Parts: sequence; C-alpha cells; structure tokens
Amino acid sequence: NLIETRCVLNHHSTQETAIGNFFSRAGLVSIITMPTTGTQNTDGYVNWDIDLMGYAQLRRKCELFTYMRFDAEFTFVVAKPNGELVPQLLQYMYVPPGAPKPTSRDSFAWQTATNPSVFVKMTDPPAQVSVPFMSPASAYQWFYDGYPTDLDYGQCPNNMMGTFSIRTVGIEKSPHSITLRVYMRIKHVRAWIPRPLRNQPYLFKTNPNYKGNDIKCTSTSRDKITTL
Amino acid sequence: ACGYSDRVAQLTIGNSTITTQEAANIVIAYGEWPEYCPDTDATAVDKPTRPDVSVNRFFTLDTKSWAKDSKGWYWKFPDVLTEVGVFGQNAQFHYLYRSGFCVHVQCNASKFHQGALLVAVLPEYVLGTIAENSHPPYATTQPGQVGAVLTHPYVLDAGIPLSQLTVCPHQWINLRTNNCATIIVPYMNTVPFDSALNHCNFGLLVIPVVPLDFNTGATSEIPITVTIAPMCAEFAGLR
Amino acid sequence: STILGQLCRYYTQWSGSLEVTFMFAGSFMATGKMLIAYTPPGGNVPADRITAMLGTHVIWDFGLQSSVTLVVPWISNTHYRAYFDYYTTGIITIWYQTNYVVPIGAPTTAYIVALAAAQDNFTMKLCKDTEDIE
Repeated sequence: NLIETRCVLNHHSTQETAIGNFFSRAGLVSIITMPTTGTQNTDGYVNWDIDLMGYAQLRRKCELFTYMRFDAEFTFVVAKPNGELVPQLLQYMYVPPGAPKPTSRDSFAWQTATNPSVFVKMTDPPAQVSVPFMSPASAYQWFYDGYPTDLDYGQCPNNMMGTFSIRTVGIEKSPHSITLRVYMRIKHVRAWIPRPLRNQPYLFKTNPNYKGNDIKCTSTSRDKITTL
Repeated sequence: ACGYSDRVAQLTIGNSTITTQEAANIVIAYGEWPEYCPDTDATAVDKPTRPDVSVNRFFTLDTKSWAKDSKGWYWKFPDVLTEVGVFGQNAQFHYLYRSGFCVHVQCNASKFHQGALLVAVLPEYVLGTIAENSHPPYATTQPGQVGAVLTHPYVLDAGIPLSQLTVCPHQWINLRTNNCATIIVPYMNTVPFDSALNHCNFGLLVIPVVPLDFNTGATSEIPITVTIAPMCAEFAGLR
Repeated sequence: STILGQLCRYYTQWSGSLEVTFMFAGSFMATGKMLIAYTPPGGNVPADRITAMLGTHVIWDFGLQSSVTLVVPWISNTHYRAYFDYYTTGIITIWYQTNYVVPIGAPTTAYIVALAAAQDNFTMKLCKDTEDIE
C-alpha cells in the first residue's frame, strides 16, 4: 500500500549508510551436519572451504563492488540436531591456503602445528576466531575478466581464504550427531569501484551466467504509461 | 562532451593527427589521472620500460556501423591493442604491463538523424552465457580490435541492469546535441602490474539506448569511430 | 599538372619538403571521416585501413574541416641516364575511415580537390631544357 500520513521531517544519520554498517552483523554462512551414520559420515570429519558466495543474500551485497578488503570473525554454534548439548570435545582446524587438507578422520593434517586448531567442548560457549586478509593481492575481487593461466574463466584463486576442518576428538567415533552453524562477521571493510546490482537470478557460485530464455525485467509492469 | 558550437581542433601525438572539436567536457574515470606506477620491490630491481616511442599515440580502430537494429558493442582492454602495432609486440614480450587510456568515441550523423548512445567503462567486465554450466568462449571474452556485439543488452550479457550502468564512468552521445564522448581511464587492479594477455582490466561499452531513426532516403548506417590513446604505459619484463 | 612538377623538369636535381592540401566540395550537410596516410620511401604501401593507421596518418573529418593539409617531410631526386630517377619518395593513400553520411535532399556523391606546393626548404640545381614541348 501507500498510506500518505506520518511524514518524517528530519534527516536520519548517514552512519547507517556507511560501507561498514552495511556489511556488519554476523550472518549464517554455512550449516555442517555430521550424523553418526547416514550418507557422508562413516568418516567422522568435515572440510568446509570458507565460501562467501554461499548465500545469495550476502553475495548480491558484495557484487555491488568490484574489489573488497576485510577481516572475518567466525563463531561456531554447535549442538545435537535437536538442540541438546552433550559433553563432547570438538576440534576446529583452520587449513590456510596452500596447505594440505585432512583426507581421513585421522590424517597427519590434524597434527600439523602450522594449521592452527581450536579445541572446545560442545558445552562451552561458542568458539570465536578472527581470520585476516589472506589474499596475496591488495584486495579480494569478485570479478576477474581474465584467466589465471575456457573452463577456468573469471576464476581468481587469490580470493582463496582457507578451509575449516571440523571433527570430534578421540580415537573412536562420536556417539552423537552434530549440527554446526557457522556465523561470519565482516570487520574493517573497504570497497572499490561500484557496479550495477544483480537483477537476474543466480545460476552458479563461480560465474554471472543467467537464464537467457527467462530474462526478468528490473521493474514490475503496468497497463498504460499514464495509469498509476 | 563534444557537440555543435565547438571550435574544431587538430590534435597530434607522434605520427598521428585526428581532427576533433575541442570540448573540455571530458570524463575522468573515478576522479583520477593516469600515472606512472608507484615503487614496488619487483621493478626496483628491474625498472619498468616506458616506451614513449610509437606507443603513446592515437590508435584509431576500425569504424563500426550503427543501424536501426544494432544491439550494442564492447571491446576489452588491453586486449583491443594486443594484436596491434608496437603496443602489441611491446605487450607480448613483456611479462608485466600497466597503463591508462584516453578513450574517444565519435559519431558522424546529419541533423535529420536521431539517436542516443551510452558510452561506459566497466572494470573487470566478466561475461555470462544463456545456460547448464558453460563459461563463455575465448572469442567473445577477448574480441580484439573488431570488438563484439552484445546479445542481451538489457542485462549487458552479465545479468546486470543496463538501466544502472551509469554508476560507472560514462558519457552520453545524443545525436541531437553532441556527437562524441571522451573518457580518461586510470589503471585499476588489485596489484601494480598484471599480465597484458591474461587479464582484461576493463571493458568499453557503447550501447544505443534510444535507437537510430531517420526517414528512408538518409544514410541508413551511422559510423561510430573509436580512437584510443595509451597514457603512462609501462612494461616490466623482469630481466 | 602542378606548376611545381613543370618547373622540376627544367632542372636535374631537387630536394625538400612538400605540402599537399585536400579540399572537400560536397554539400554542407555531409559528414564523415577520411584517413590520409603517407608511406615513407622504400616502404610497403598499406594493405588495409588498419595498417595505414599505424603509419604516419591524418584522420580528416570533413564534417568539421573543409580542408586539411599533409606534409611530405622529405623527397630527393638525382636524375640520370642509362633514363632513371634516383627518386626517394613516399606514397599518399586516401582511405574511407567512415562511409559518406548525408541526409535526405543532399547529393550522394561529392568531390575532393588536391593542391600541392613545395615548402621553403625546397631547392633545385643544374638546369636542363625540358622535354615537355616539341
């Protein structure tokens, strides 16, 4: 509707429209599930590569800019699938870029001193850690009009932020199923070169391809250009 | 930029001379002038070649013809001059490249013609396809001197509204008034020097927003002429 | 046809710069761009518009200037017998950068007039009666 009453005659604060405030707040970036036994868990571990283009909500927000630079704060909210908590010791390991990821529930990777790991009990309050600006370049870039060497187009590996490897501690498998929610917050944001806002549904994580038969209009329609 | 009631001028840079009206109605991309790369450890042990020879001059590309049904065109940089002149062989023997550009799009039409072109520069112009998964071919990602034609101009072949392309360095060419646009583009990247053959720092788009029209009897195709001039071009081979 | 070329026959050697002027006569309503290119002596005549553009050239928009002048930097001659000319000289090539644009009501064919002359540094030596008469 359009109720034309209650007119805001004061200017609001510009702080609210600042790049920082626009990209603040911890949002859910991933939901890992490690059941006792089902499809992908006779393993006992999980490897989640840090990915932002996961949720279209946040992705659209980022693709408003060409380059971005920032730190990331990760919070690990875990519990059993029904919300119950048990005295289970877990380990979250950060495998930097260029480092080898665990390939089994007990690879050497889990003992490698250089892969920082945080140990916490599912009873303890959520673990929290900050990851810096990993790129070897001055900024992450959501668009690369070149090739890093076709099927490898637009792909820039200098945005690779790392991997998080989750697993229960202990030599034997855990009796409990675990559902872990990963929250991320962008700190100290800086953005460059603003670009048009995505107006077509997303088709893939790694590229702007859009459905070309069903091209949606940026705006809704009306009958005549005079009817309002 | 340039229109009627502007004193005609003859600019020369090297062995090139273009006659174009002096209209200080120029667009300077993102507010910055093209400059020579600040110091970096890499070219601090191997200075960057700055061929002011036949590299800093006016490269006038082949003229494109605008008809009543044209969808628009686009060229990628530095790709466009990769296959041309000393900027080409200079951009192939050298590992690292860096440069800026004075871009000049120009029209030639009669006062009985009508139309409006939008000229814009879009950094990191990545393209998409109609789709299944299939990253666009090398022939449409790097079109060369000829340039390429947009297939879905409304979403710029990348799923983004043309209606919003103006948040990028642009300049309109309304046949009614001015017949030419000028844009100064500075180097933009996440690192001082990139490969001139792998990465295309940006794209030049010329899309007709208000279609060409005229009465039958007038020249049916209006010529769009693009002239490029590298500014503060640097090359670093690392030897 | 030029007064210069006629007087050159009255001498054996000569050298200097030359300037060629092009004048466009078509309707005031016509516009378009022509590309003028000078290919230096001992150079391959341009094959296409694009190569000509890479050499010494001038983009002439007759919608803006009704006339444009090109300068041949340097020519030389040392006339001998065996009849052969030790003529060091370039090639002027006129290309269509854009097509000829015109509205309704205007001629679709116009003409260009070419005028030429020697510059100040031009000089000649060693007289010799011409072969232009009989």
